[PDB]
Amino acid sequence: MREVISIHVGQAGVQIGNACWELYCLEHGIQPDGTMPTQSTNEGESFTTFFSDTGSGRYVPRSIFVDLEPTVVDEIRTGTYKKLFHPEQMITGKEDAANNYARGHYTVGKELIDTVLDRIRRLADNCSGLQGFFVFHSFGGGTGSGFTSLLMERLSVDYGKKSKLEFSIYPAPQVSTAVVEPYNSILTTHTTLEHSDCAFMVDNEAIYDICRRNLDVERPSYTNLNRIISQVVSSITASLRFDGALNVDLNEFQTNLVPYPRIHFPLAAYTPLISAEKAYHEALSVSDITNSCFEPANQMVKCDPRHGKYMAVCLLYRGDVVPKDVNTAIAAIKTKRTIQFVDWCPTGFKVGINYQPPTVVPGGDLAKVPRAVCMLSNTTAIAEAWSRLDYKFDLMYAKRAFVHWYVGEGMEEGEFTEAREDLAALEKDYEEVG
Amino acid sequence: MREVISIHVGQAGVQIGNACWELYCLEHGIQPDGTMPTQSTNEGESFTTFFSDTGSGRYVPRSIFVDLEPTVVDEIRTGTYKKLFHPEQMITGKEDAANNYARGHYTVGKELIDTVLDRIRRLADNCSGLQGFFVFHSFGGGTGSGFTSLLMERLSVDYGKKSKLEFSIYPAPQVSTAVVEPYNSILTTHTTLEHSDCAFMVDNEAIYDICRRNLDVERPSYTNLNRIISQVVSSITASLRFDGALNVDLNEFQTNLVPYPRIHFPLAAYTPLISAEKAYHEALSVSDITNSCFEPANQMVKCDPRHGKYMAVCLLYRGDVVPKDVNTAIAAIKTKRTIQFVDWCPTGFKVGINYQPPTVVPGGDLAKVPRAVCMLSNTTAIAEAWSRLDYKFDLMYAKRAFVHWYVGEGMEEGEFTEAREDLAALEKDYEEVG
Amino acid sequence: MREIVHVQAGQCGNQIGSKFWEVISDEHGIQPDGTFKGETDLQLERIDVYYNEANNGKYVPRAVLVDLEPGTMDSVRSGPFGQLFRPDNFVFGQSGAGNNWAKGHYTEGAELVDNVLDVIRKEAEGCDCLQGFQLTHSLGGGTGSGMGTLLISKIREEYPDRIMSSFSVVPSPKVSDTVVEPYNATLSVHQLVENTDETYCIDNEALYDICYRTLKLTNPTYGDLNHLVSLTMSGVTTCLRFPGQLNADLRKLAVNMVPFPRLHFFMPGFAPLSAKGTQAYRALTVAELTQQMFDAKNMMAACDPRHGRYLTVAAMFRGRMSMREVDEQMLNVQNKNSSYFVEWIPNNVKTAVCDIPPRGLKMAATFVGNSTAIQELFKRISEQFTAMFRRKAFLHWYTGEGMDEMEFTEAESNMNDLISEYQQYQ
Ligand SMILES: Nc1nc2c(ncn2[C@@H]2O[C@H](COP(=O)(O)OP(=O)(O)OP(=O)(O)O)[C@@H](O)[C@H]2O)c(=O)[nH]1
Ligand SMILES: Nc1nc2c(ncn2[C@@H]2O[C@H](COP(=O)(O)OP(=O)(O)OP(=O)(O)O)[C@@H](O)[C@H]2O)c(=O)[nH]1
Ligand SMILES: Nc1nc2c(ncn2[C@@H]2O[C@H](COP(=O)(O)OP(=O)(O)O)[C@@H](O)[C@H]2O)c(=O)[nH]1
Repeated sequence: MREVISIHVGQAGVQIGNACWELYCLEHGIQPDGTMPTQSTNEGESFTTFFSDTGSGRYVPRSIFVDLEPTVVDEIRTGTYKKLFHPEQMITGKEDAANNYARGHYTVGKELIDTVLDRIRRLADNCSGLQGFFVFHSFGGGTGSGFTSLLMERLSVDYGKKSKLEFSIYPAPQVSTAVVEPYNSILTTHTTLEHSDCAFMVDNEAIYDICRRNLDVERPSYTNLNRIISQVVSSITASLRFDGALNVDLNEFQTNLVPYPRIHFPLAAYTPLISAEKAYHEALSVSDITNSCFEPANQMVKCDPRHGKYMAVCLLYRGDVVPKDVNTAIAAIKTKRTIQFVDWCPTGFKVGINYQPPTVVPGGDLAKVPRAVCMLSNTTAIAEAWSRLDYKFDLMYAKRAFVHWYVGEGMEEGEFTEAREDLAALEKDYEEVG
Repeated sequence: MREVISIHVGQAGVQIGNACWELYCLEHGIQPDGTMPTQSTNEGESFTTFFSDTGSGRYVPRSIFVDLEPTVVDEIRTGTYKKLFHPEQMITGKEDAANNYARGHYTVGKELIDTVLDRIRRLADNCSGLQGFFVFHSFGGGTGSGFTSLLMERLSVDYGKKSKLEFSIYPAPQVSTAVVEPYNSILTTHTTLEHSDCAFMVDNEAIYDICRRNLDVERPSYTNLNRIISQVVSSITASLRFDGALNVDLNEFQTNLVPYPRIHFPLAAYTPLISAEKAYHEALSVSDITNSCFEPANQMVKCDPRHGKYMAVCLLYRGDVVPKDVNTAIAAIKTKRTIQFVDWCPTGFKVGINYQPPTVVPGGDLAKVPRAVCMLSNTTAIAEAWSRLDYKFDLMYAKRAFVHWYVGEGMEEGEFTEAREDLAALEKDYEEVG
Repeated sequence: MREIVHVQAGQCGNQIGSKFWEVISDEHGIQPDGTFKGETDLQLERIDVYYNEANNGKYVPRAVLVDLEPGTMDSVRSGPFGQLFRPDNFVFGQSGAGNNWAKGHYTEGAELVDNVLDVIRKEAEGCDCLQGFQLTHSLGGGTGSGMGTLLISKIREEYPDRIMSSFSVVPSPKVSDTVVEPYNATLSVHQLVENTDETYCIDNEALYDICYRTLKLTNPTYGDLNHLVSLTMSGVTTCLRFPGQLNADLRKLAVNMVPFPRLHFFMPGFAPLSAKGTQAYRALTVAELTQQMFDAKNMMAACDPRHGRYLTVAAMFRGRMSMREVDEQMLNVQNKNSSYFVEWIPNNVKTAVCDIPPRGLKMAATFVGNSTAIQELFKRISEQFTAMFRRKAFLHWYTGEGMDEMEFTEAESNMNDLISEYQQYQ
């Protein structure tokens, strides 16, 4: 049937995948050792998109772990989730690229790219309904940028027509770690425009704002930030892993949300995202959280949504939701005038309601709420998020700082110049279409 | 249906609200933890004006607690009534204004006014029958005067036509605490004439006179004074919370009792207000307590009602009262001639009789009496209560004492002069209409 | 056939009918389910006039229930005979008039008038030929005196032909009930003298004086005061619902009485009226029931009958009676009380006798009179109306709604011409 493959490249690929595949074992009733208990067969209704069958219910994830460094991969090969994954699906590196492009685009990647594309083809030949790709990466990583652009340069030659999905983290304009992240974000945007269907972005700080105010988590780290992103990942798959009245597959997401083949970069949002106590004193209706979707304390990228112009807003609901107030509240959004559209698209809405409510992680900070919304809103606030990063790249480039690492690794300096004219017209097209 | 929101600003807003919402849990049968017992559903007949429903009978009060100081708010967050209220409805301050206008009108208020007006709008959008506002404040408070005038300056922009009600304490001409209370009472009268439908006043001493003589409470404090005021609050709501033969809503109160849009300041009275023993040796009829309404030992503001001229006297009865002797006793009041009217208003009477008698507080000092009257009497004795306070304000202003706190906090001294000409013609209009 | 709807608006008229439909239910032998349990078909052969039978005999009353709030809806709905009314008619708003005429007329009543206008249309489309409307509301309050005022101004656009019964309570000279009570009177009667055919000025004050002396009841329940309003209205329409030796419809009650197109302001009367223990000690003769009808005690309004003149005497007698003793004594009152009549109108007595008494008696009398002492009802209110206009009080509750000052004075001139017309023939 339909079967979807996931690829995890970089350390952000490692631990986000350590949460998403951890979460899916809860939502299908699969024990982490590798087999299933017999009670979760009725829950296991069309789980075939990720898990091959082996011998007696033993379910390997159709997932590939790619890293140039063996350290964080051994965390998978130490914990409980060691026996779940397949060993020859784990392909490790030895020498690190250290957030450098040609160290991750030519040096260690080209010794390992031929090993992993076989493991792509070894697994994908079982498919008769191969839909899409979950590729997880960063923007400033050596293998996060240098290998990811090269990997998407090769799978479009192989499979082409079949879809792709990229999840990543938007680098914050104020608080971020690596100094080469303004460099590599221009590099990972250069040749991945042509080789990616859609790519999503989240902020470190925009997670933190709801963590401190609504979750009331005043000591967050990369443990709980992986759980919050994984709920957004799981809510997309709920249209596919279960039987809904009006649901949507991966080819349909890009068909609605891509108005032009270059501007295809929306973001995410999730609500209700609060702690376990505040849901007790409040009855969260449909009109409650849907109006909570379109306020700037709910976006997952810290920018100005009111200074952006909405073009195609996508909505996926979960839980037992009636469509009457849905057909009212989205109309009640249209009664408000602050939600600005473009003049040519009034019909940029998507309706999706699944029967299954989201189930929370065990021992987590969330609360069991029936209603939830995964808001996807492509807008022109991405252009205002382009200018904050195009300011960082050029001024460090003008003094030619940190160029002496990019030179000797098999890389040219004129490629920095061509990406400048490439990204200049990109943020222009938000204002040209808008 | 109809739904009324309460706002509590200042420390007088805190503990009076700690009595009124405490009393309403008794009169509807709601346990203070947040849920209801199933026995009190038949008693719970049209209780929807204050209590949203949540999950399973869990009833949050449509109430907002506003304070610049976190101390007395923590008393709510320590006692039994912590789990009843909603946490994001509690918005606290940190730095105190200390009975100063521009410290409560500009300094700490303008950092918190944008947080609370959202919580107004978050709750009021559930309403289809939004009637009025219970705003509780003082006259000499920093947030009692400076924030209250600013708050009513903004809700009339938002909602306008919908009604409002203010409860407050008249500052006594002899016994009062803060020296700036002659200053701030002129300030809270300045711009709240335009932005308030009606505002009520009570005296500290006029409570004490019935407490010592009739209640025989020779150690009263702010515990039992909150219970006596709350019975006057509850008797107005008995026209709305229950089903009466001839009852009255909040739009109708201002329609009867406001003859001119500036003179709209009546006061209250309650009878029978005695201890638990003296009701045993006495059969309190209708003609007993109605004649007790119009004697100067029963008014809730210590002034001269015989030197005032009654203009519109409002009467709300509670308990099983027949209308025959009602139509006799008010006529029997008219047989007496000491009750003076104005020449143009003989028809300034209001008739209201509810079936439910007032129920007394548990462990309190009152007695279960079927008959009770909440007398409202707008009169020209308010003008004699203006001259006792206009004498205090001007003479301390002439020496310019205590001006050196008002200067540097973002405030002008000519605003003191404009309020003098504003309050001079106000007390003139009692004699002009009269 | 001859079909009449009954419409209630305002808190007064909503609870008057709530006891009044019960007697109409009980005089014809039906149930809160509408199940006919009358033993004789005399209670069925004119059941159609106030009912529309549908789907196995659950008779629904031809009634419209309008309020500006859902407060009075559930009390009638959960109260007695709540299952009998059709839930299609439960049309209401969410405002409440707050005792304001221009809210009930211009601001809030203008919204809800469109919904029940089709409901007035709907039950009138399913009949062959309508007969007239009966309306219960208030003149003191704000809802019925503001919204039911405007309703008569749109019935004449639909039906400029039939009659309009506008039953409403009126202010009393002793104790006013509301503060804007002279404002709710002059502005209402301004529209009542334009397009109405009868009003029954019932004082709230004198109804206690009926109960205090005849009934001797120490505890007047509001179910019991409207119960005396209930038996008054059922005796008026006894001809259309019951046979007899002389039948007289509402138009015959109209055409016999009103002499000029303004003077149709009538007070009702009812006999016998007494307490429990005085049953056997008095006489149930024509002579004893006669002189009760012409006492100041039986004056349901608080106006003095020997301070006016009876123009048209309507005697709606109920029960098996001797016609000649009715013919005897109606002569004998004019041989006694010739000063108490208008002089130039001969034979002031109109007699209609149905041979069926109401339930609870053996012989009853339903009186409606036209005293010219009802001129003093509009004398006392025209001073109280002009008591507060001279100081321009409460103008910000009307002009703030958008009321004209000339709207007062145009009504004020037509109020004072009204008492000149009683003065014309007195
Ligand atoms: N929040 C979060 N961000 C991560 C995590 N792992 C990597 N990142 C992001 O990845 C960005 C840089 O990429 P890296 O993961 O450090 O390097 P890489 O992708 O493994 O590529 P190499 O340099 O070849 O090792 C940083 O800016 C981080 O924000 C993670 O576990 N949590
Ligand atoms: N009876 C009674 N009066 C109170 C109570 N709390 C405050 N007041 C009155 O409030 C008046 C002054 O206002 P405060 O409450 O002291 O100050 P505030 O309203 O909190 O405003 P800030 O100065 O900004 O703190 C005093 O004159 C008191 O009479 C109370 O609990 N009981
Ligand atoms: N007998 C009786 N009269 C009533 C009752 N309720 C109201 N009234 C009369 O109705 C008049 C008030 O009009 P009302 O409809 O209540 O005011 P509105 O709602 O603003 O129109 C008063 O004169 C009352 O005497 C009742 O239950 N019984």
